[PDB]
Amino acid sequence: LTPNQVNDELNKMQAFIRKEAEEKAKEIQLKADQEYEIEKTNIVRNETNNID
Amino acid sequence: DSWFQDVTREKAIFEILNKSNYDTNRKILIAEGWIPRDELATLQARLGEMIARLGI
Amino acid sequence: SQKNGIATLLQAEKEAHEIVSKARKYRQDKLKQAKTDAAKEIDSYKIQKDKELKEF
Amino acid sequence: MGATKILMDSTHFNEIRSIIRSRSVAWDALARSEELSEIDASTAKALESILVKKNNGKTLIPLIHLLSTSDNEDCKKSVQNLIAELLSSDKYGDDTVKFFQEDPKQLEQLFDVSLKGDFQTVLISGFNVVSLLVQNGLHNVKLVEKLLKNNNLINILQNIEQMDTCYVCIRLLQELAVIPEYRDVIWLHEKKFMPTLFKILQRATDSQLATRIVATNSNHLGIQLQYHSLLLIWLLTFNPVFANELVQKYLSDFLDLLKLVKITIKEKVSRLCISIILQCCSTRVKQHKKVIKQLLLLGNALPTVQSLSERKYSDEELRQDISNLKEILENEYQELTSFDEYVAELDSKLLCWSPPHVDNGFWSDNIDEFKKDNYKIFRQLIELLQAKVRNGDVNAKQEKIIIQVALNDITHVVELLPESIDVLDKTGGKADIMELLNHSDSRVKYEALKATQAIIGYTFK
Amino acid sequence: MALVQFYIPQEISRDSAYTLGQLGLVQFRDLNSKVRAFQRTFVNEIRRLDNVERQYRYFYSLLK
Repeated sequence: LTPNQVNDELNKMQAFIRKEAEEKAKEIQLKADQEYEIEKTNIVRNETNNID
Repeated sequence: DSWFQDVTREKAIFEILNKSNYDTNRKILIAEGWIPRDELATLQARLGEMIARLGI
Repeated sequence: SQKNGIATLLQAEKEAHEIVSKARKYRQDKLKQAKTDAAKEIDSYKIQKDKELKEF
Repeated sequence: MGATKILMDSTHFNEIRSIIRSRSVAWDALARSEELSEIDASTAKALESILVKKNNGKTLIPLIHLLSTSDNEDCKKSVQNLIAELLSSDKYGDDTVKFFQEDPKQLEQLFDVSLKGDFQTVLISGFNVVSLLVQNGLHNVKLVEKLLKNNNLINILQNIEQMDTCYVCIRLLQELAVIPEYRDVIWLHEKKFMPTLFKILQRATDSQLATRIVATNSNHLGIQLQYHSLLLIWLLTFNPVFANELVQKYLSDFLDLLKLVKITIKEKVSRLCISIILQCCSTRVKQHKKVIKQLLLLGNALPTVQSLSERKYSDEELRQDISNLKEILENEYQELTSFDEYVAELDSKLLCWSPPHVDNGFWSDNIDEFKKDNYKIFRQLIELLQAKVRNGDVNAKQEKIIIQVALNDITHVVELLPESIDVLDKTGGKADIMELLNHSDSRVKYEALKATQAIIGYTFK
Repeated sequence: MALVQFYIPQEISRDSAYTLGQLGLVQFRDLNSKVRAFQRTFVNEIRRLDNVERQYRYFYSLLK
């Protein structure tokens, strides 16, 4: 409505967008971690059975 | 009756918001705003001339 | 600043998309990484087995 | 350098950072009065000017000295804030981060001043030690593991009233958990912090989302508290054994995550809740069967997921997690042999509704299995039901769960088979049905009425 | 406090802002809705629409 109320709504929302994505990216890469270890543990285990 | 009224109201939100392409090529502005709940009352009194003031 | 502010908000959305997309490229890579460092993990374990063998 | 970028995005960290940097502290006057020697106050004075813009790591040494020696709350807090602000900034206090990172000594020193003085003073102290640990050039399990056992910091985290303080501390721990080694020490201390975290999720559930008051709602403050708590859980769950254990101890508290998934429309909350439950239900957790069983039987996880599946929210990964979880839950219980599940329940006299006992197909395949002397097993269930009513009385809670389920089970076989009517007559089960009708508890009476009608349809044609 | 959602075309955007205004709406910002990906055109809302059609049928059957 008033310019002060619209500028208050602009900072708040483009913040919400930026923050939610940073956390979103952060969850995606955290999972990337999880899959790295699980996948390595598996792949390694097989080849080491053959080696043994 | 209460769930029926509730469910009608859910259909309307989705439509307002644009849930299909058709609602889009018929009204292109969807705006956002915050209404205190102690005042929720007065907004619904005038449904809006060609405006939908059905809210949450 | 209403008609400056939307244009900024549109840009924010496009930005939120590109940061999430870098992570997803990262994730695929992270999976590829796991196979490479496990390829290296076998031939370093292989030389470990020849170690206690040659000791024997 | 510019360290890690942690604790610079949060509002909760920023509100605490305001309280300190507003209030001013004239070090030189304190030094003249003897609480520190002069070199220290000048060093803090100069350091504050470098933060704003002006030309070091060599300012670091006195600050280390000053902190350990001083016991005056005001000076160490004001200094800690200025070290803290410098570490993460890439504008200023780049050189700062180098001296800490190269030499293990200033980390160990920096730890000594933690747990002394005002509740704030200690929080900043913890941030800065953690800040360095999470980087790739200093790592020690010992600081985290001791601070966890230690009282003054752990007290702050237990208080939930002060969202800002609590938030910062939970994040401090969850970041150390992104690194594998810290997970092992953290899991020793799980008992203390983990009820506090489930409480935050519970509080979250009872309040509203249709206001933006000071308390937890779906505001900025709230969105960060929920996320971190959940995330902390999720991290420690990456180790398969911890996850099996976590469900079996914490079972009651655990079931609540499904709720948060509904009530919230926020993919940060929803996603994380879905993932943690997924990971425990994964094959890789040993006794994955057990946890699925507890969740399905008692907590009724399966029906909850089927609702969740319908309401997809925009986020690819969320949709993926929900679908995977729907498959695992559903598949594991049903795929057991039908005769086996029924008899296992029959034997314990600990019958419960389950997805195949409200399903007609289960009963059709199993009619034949009962016949051994005119449906001996079927007669076993009839004996069992009769007994529960008469012995151990009727209208007390234990006996009331077995009855409703048993009457449901009988109804299905009778509708399917006309020859089972004889069995009810011989046994005396026929009488027992009539008795349940009068009895209190709506669910027992429904099932009882359905049993009467099943016999009745067949007597008169 | 509570989210309110309004739609119009851009033509009566001003006419709307004033009337809303006189009733006590605050922080009125015109948007689209792409800046709230879940509450935009996607498969998700369309599934919700089906869920309401099922609701409608269930109420009628029970009233009968």
